[PDB]
Amino acid sequence: SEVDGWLIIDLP
Amino acid sequence: KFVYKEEHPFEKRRSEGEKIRKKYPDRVPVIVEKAPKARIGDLDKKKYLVPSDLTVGQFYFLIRKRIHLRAEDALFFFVNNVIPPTSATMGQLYQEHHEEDFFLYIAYSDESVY
Repeated sequence: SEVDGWLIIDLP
Repeated sequence: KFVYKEEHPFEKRRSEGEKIRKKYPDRVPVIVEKAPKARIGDLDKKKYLVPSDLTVGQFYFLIRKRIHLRAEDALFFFVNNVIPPTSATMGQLYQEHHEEDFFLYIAYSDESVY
């Protein structure tokens, strides 16, 4: 999951 | 110190940092690069949008997995040359140490200094 190179991290 | 600052002018970073804090209010932008003169595996991605309530230790674990570190290998974070409190959240770390471009910069190394 990337938007112009930014990784979207979700809570575990 | 970060190659991201050299390859991207401050004006573009500050503008994008302002926009990112508006588009993702529950997340904080973080740039993670390997500390200079370090002997540890490479990190593939450097730009992270992590939740404001994610702990530093959870982000530690995420970066550990991406470097594919062994259980015996060390990973230290440095925020403005200081190892951050592990119990703190990334939001606390961001709200206290974010640079003028509204980005949080974290360096990692196998050693506990610089």
